[PDB]
Amino acid sequence: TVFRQENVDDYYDTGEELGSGQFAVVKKCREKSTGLQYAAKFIKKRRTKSSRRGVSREDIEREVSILKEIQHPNVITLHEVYENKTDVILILELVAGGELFDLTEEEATEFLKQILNGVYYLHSLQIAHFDLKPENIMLLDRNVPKPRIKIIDFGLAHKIDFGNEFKNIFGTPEFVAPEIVNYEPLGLEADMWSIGVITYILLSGASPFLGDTKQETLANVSAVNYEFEDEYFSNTSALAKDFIRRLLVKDPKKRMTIQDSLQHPWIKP
Ligand SMILES: O=C1c2ccccc2C(=O)c2c(O)c(O)cc(O)c21
Repeated sequence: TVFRQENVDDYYDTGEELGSGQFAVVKKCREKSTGLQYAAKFIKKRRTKSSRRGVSREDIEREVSILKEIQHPNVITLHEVYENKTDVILILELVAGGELFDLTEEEATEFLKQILNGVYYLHSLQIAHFDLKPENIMLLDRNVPKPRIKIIDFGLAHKIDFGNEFKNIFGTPEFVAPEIVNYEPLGLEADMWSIGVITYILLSGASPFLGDTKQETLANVSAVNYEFEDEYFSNTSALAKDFIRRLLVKDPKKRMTIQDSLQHPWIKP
C-alpha cells in the first residue's frame, strides 16, 4: 500500500526526540490544523532489495496494517502515515509518561492488569506482539491518579491466523520465549512467556534469565534456568509466584493463555 507523499513538515511541526528503535527515531510533533500532539516515528526504508540496513517494505506494511486494526485504551493508536524516499513516517498517539519501570503487589497488579487487558485485546484479534518488554510498556500520563499503560512498538507483531507462524522473529534475549530462541513455530503463547518475565522483574527488580552475555541469556531461556531468589521474593505472596511459574513454561501448550491469566486467583477480583 502507498501512503501520503506530501511533505510531513507541511502538516506537522516536530519537537523533542522521544526515543528510538533499530532503524527508527520517534519525535514529538504537533499537527498544524488541530494543534493536537502526536509522536512521529520515522522508519528508515531499505535502499535496495538485498540491503541489511533499513526495514523492508513488507515489514513496514505489516506494522502499519496491524496498527490500523487497533483501537483500545491500553494500546497505542495510529493517526496517519506519510512516506518519502527515505522514510515511512507513522503519526502515532503521543504517550508522554515514560516507561513503566522508570513495588507493592497491589501496585504491580494494577499495572499488570492493564497490560493483560491490552494483550487480551490483541490476542482476541489473533495479533501476537512478539516484542513485549518493559521499554515497550509506556505510561500515558504519569501525573494522573491512575496512570494508564499503553503497549507500544508493533514492529515485530504478526497476525496468527493459523495458530502459529514459522518465521525468524527475534526480539531481546532477556524477554523472548524458548520457541523464539530455538527458531520453532511461534504463536500467541510467546507473548504470555514475555508477560511472565515482565512480572518477575516487576516484583523483584531482577531479570530471571539474564546472563553475562547474550548467548548465556538465550541458553538460560531455552533451559528455563531461573529461580525465585529468597532475597528478592521474601514477602512476595505464593500466588504471585504461582502466576509467574505458570507463565514461564517451556512447552507453549502448557503455558497459561491470556484468558487463563485473567482468571488466575492472583489477578481475578
Ligand atoms: O521509543 C519510543 C517512544 C519513546 C518515548 C515515548 C513514546 C515512544 C513511542 O511511542 C514509541 C513507539 O510508539 C514505537 O513504535 C517505537 C518506539 O521506539 C517508541
